[PDB]
Amino acid sequence: STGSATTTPIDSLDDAYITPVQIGTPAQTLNLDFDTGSSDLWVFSSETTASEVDGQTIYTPSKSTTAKLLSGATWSISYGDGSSSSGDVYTDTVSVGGLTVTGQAVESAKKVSSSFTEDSTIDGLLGLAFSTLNTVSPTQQKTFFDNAKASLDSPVFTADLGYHAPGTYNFGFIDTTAYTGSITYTAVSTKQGFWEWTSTGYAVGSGTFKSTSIDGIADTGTTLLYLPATVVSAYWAQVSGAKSSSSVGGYVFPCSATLPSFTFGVGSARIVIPGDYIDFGPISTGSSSCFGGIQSSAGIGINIFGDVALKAAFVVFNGATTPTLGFASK
Repeated sequence: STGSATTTPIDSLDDAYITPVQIGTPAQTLNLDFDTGSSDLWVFSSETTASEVDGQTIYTPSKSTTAKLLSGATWSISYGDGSSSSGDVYTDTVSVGGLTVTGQAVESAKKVSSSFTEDSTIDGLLGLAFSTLNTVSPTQQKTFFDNAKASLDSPVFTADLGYHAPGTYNFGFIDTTAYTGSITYTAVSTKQGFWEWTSTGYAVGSGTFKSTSIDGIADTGTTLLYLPATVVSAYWAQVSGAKSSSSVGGYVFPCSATLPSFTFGVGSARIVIPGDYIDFGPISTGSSSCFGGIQSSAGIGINIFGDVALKAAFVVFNGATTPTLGFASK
């Protein structure tokens, strides 16, 4: 089997991407944030504290003839950006782009933190990291991908995120028309539950490539590119007027600037992030100070190849017995 679904930016800055997902019988379609940095499939639901729902589409398990409450199971998750959610668990039928899993754990939110409430466009998350990170207790549950894997033509899914445009998540096959040149594969550590890999270095604009190992995770659920302070300093040094602002919470730059590109290494291959991808617009409405899309990972504790990086590539998440990551230009 295979599946193929279109993923769409939630706003004009590509702050996140939503992908339609069918849950239950008859189908209830929710727009979920596919997140290769976590492993819970959770949804706004009929059980969510009413004051914490503001425009989201909810899953109502009582209206699904295939929904079954998973007795005694609960979940609770906290994300790197400080957001959180919790609730109970059903199993139900879940389909993505034509690909169907029966008995998928669907984590129904009773509580969500303010940032989820405030984002009416995201109805929940669909985790695609490794199932070892799944928070369901007392019996940990598997991800959609994990459940689908054995049925797939090939045990892979791919992320093809667009810049200010729709893109695609494919399951079970590699669309050879979706990228240019070849796919370079690179080793993955699953030790922390992430799609963790080591970049071979970077360049800023037309500058020479610096060979240096940068360990980080491929994380579709993180907006920005978080890299070591040395790297980030070298990037923003090429932007006139750029500075790190503690009050704003990262590097800012004059909105009139033309940003240089940023290149990262995948083995001997190179992925080029155009400068425009690194512009996240005015820090506040009407400001001529703009927020940078490359930020320091110091005090995150891990480097994160988020959407800013991944949307410059066609990315293969290879779930073979020994997982690997593939990157191609496009």
